[PDB]
Amino acid sequence: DVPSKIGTLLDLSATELEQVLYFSKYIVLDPKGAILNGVPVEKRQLLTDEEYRELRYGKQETYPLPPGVDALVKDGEEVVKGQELAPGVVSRLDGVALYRFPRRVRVEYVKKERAGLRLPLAAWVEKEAYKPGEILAELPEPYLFGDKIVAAIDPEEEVIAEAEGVVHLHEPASILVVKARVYPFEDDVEVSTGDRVAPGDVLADGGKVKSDVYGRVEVDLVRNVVRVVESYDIDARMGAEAIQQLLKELDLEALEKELLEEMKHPSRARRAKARKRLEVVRAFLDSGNRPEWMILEAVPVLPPDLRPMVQVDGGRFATSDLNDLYRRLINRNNRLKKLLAQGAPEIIIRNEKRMLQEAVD
Amino acid sequence: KISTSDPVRQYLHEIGQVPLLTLEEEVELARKVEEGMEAIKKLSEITGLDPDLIREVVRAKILGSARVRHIPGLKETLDPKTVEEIDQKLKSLPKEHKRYLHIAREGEAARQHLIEANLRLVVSIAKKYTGRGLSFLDLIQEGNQGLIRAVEKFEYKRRFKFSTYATWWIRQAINRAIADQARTIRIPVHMVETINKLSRTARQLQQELGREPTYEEIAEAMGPGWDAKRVEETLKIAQEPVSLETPIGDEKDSFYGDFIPDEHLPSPVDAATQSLLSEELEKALSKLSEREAMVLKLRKGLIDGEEVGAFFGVTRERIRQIENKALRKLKYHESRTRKLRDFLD
Ligand SMILES: [Mg+2]
Ligand SMILES: [Mg+2]
Ligand SMILES: [Mg+2]
Ligand SMILES: [Mg+2]
Ligand SMILES: [Mg+2]
Ligand SMILES: [Mg+2]
Ligand SMILES: [Mg+2]
Ligand SMILES: [Mg+2]
Ligand SMILES: [Mg+2]
Ligand SMILES: [Mg+2]
Ligand SMILES: [Mg+2]
Ligand SMILES: [Mg+2]
Ligand SMILES: [Mg+2]
Ligand SMILES: [Mg+2]
Ligand SMILES: [Mg+2]
Ligand SMILES: [Mg+2]
Ligand SMILES: [Mg+2]
Ligand SMILES: [Mg+2]
Ligand SMILES: [Mg+2]
Ligand SMILES: [Mg+2]
Ligand SMILES: [Mg+2]
Ligand SMILES: [Mg+2]
Ligand SMILES: [Mg+2]
Ligand SMILES: [Mg+2]
Ligand SMILES: [Mg+2]
Ligand SMILES: [Mg+2]
Ligand SMILES: [Mg+2]
Ligand SMILES: [Mg+2]
Ligand SMILES: [Mg+2]
Ligand SMILES: [Mg+2]
Ligand SMILES: [Mg+2]
Ligand SMILES: [Mg+2]
Ligand SMILES: [Mg+2]
Ligand SMILES: [Mg+2]
Ligand SMILES: [Mg+2]
Ligand SMILES: [Mg+2]
Ligand SMILES: [Mg+2]
Ligand SMILES: [Mg+2]
Ligand SMILES: [Mg+2]
Ligand SMILES: [Mg+2]
Ligand SMILES: [Mg+2]
Ligand SMILES: [Mg+2]
Ligand SMILES: [Mg+2]
Ligand SMILES: [Mg+2]
Ligand SMILES: [Mg+2]
Ligand SMILES: [Mg+2]
Ligand SMILES: [Mg+2]
Ligand SMILES: [Mg+2]
Repeated sequence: DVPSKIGTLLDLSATELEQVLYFSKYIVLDPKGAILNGVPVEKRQLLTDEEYRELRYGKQETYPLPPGVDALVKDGEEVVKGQELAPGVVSRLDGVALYRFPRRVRVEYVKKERAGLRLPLAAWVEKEAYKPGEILAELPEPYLFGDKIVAAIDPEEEVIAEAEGVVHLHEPASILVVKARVYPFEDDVEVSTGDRVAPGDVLADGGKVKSDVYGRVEVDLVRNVVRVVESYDIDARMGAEAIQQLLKELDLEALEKELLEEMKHPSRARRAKARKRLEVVRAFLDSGNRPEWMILEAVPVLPPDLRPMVQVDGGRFATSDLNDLYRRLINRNNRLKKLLAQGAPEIIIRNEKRMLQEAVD
Repeated sequence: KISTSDPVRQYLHEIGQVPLLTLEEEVELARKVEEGMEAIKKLSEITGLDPDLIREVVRAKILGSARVRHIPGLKETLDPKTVEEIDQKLKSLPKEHKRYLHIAREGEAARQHLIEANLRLVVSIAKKYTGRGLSFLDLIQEGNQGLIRAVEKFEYKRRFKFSTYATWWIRQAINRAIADQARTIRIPVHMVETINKLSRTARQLQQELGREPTYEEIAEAMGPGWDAKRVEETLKIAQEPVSLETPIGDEKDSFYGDFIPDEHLPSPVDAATQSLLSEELEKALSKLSEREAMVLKLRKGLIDGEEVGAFFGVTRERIRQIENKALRKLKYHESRTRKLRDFLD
């Protein structure tokens, strides 16, 4: 309605802040969300997919993966494992791989020039080290005069029974801007955060785990590398969900008194806005019913004989056009539920919540 | 702002920032998905917990907080205390089995970077089953559900990659959706193909006679057991519901619904009949005795239209006895004080 009845009361951009989070995804920080954009958490403010993406995973998802096999696979690697890469890490080989953001590095796959210091994959391939304790002798001719394989004997991401389970390819140099901890320790004041030397790992796993102000925890049992990324429980929400919340947490009385003040004292402009905002709050607050209801979580369905299914001519049936919209709503709703269960990639849930939203219109 | 474009920009944007590498990234995530399964089963093994419980606890720890579990499925799992207890045993699993907990999680997450990357696959496919009677967004979405279906079964051991795989697992999901939701009145997949066949046959027959086929053609050309009663029936089921609301006559405010009469409602002549019929029948029923009149009055009037089973202890011959002798005296005086004859129907 011109005056947004939910915008006038919830001081949100009366007509556009709503449109923004209602139908698509422009998240409104509902409760606390401690970490910065540059300034404090936006109590009642709205951010984008992109900056929000930059809030949860950490500031930088850079996936620079190299060409061919030798040049960049070498510059990247010598400076990749644990070597805290600074910003503008100028990797040296094609063009100039440019790692322009923050804290530690994880490179992804190797090919076959020289094999040193890498994880358990190749170990079983060249039996010597996984079979017995040969790896040392594996360095080949100067040992007569942790990993360190032969001078250059293996090629791809394979399993060597017969070379049968394989995969010949690329090598990502994905900089993960996060802080990597190898030997955390146990201090019991709050419950034990993060990790113990090597034995106990109390951190939740490579998914969601909140330790100190930094809040994500990935785990790499290769070295005891408890990858701790940094954002917190930022209650980011979009759609009716975020407005049902916001509408419950409001004591109209407070807004009635505040507006009383805003109304008579400051100059016209903002006080003028408050008097038009005091109307709805007072009505809600007078003999009128209470305002959490503007939200619909349970859709009434008009009578059956009122939306007939009639036999017209031969086989022609005829029904009240409402039944097509009702199927709309019902199907979407159910597909929604099924898509939440089956597992939920984010875009697809939104895309549907969107469709469902419109249907309810 | 008009929907299709936003979604398209949305998942095309994320694909843009992350397609999956032909091999490396489809293989990587696949392998993690599987070890997740292998991990969750072994987890049930050691915990006595149902693989369903292990699956929802790891999903809550990876996909979302109390928020997710409480609103979607209503509260059977306690929001905080319950799943937390489950994660606790997961921790207590020593070096050996903790491994699986840490794997299950990463596997679940892996499952997601694979589903994101292949949303363009869906849309491109879904872009062709467009004019069936489903919304593009509805279509892509069911197809999306199919791709997730594919993720469950992909065996990376068998070398073929996810592309050709999602293609089938999606095309199935979409063809079902189109058959299950595209109509206002649910028809089986057999009656759908049947209709398509009938339609296609009518097409071939519209190829040469210059006679939109008498349904004689249709039966022949379709095959074995097709006859006229059939095709007439089929095309009658084909036609879609016309609108109870449609322009009428010399198109103006006349809406189609005022034209259609009503049939359960007693139009005043019927309420009047019921009154007289009830009072007159009720007067007669009183001038009989209860036993076999109430038996046939209730047996007929009260419940379901059983001579033997109609009367209590008393057998058939007292039934018929009274049935037919009270029934006739009731008629024969109803004949004298004629109240009932004018047929009230
Ligand atoms: Mg916070
Ligand atoms: Mg993460
Ligand atoms: Mg070479
Ligand atoms: Mg390292
Ligand atoms: Mg060049
Ligand atoms: Mg750059
Ligand atoms: Mg940093
Ligand atoms: Mg190698
Ligand atoms: Mg190793
Ligand atoms: Mg390897
Ligand atoms: Mg060797
Ligand atoms: Mg020697
Ligand atoms: Mg070599
Ligand atoms: Mg090869
Ligand atoms: Mg290769
Ligand atoms: Mg510490
Ligand atoms: Mg601490
Ligand atoms: Mg321990
Ligand atoms: Mg924990
Ligand atoms: Mg550890
Ligand atoms: Mg006052
Ligand atoms: Mg007041
Ligand atoms: Mg009907
Ligand atoms: Mg109507
Ligand atoms: Mg695996
Ligand atoms: Mg055992
Ligand atoms: Mg047991
Ligand atoms: Mg949710
Ligand atoms: Mg609750
Ligand atoms: Mg609810
Ligand atoms: Mg308690
Ligand atoms: Mg399936
Ligand atoms: Mg193979
Ligand atoms: Mg493809
Ligand atoms: Mg069939
Ligand atoms: Mg005929
Ligand atoms: Mg047949
Ligand atoms: Mg017809
Ligand atoms: Mg009308
Ligand atoms: Mg009627
Ligand atoms: Mg009728
Ligand atoms: Mg009677
Ligand atoms: Mg009976
Ligand atoms: Mg009996
Ligand atoms: Mg008489
Ligand atoms: Mg007499
Ligand atoms: Mg007579
Ligand atoms: Mg008479």
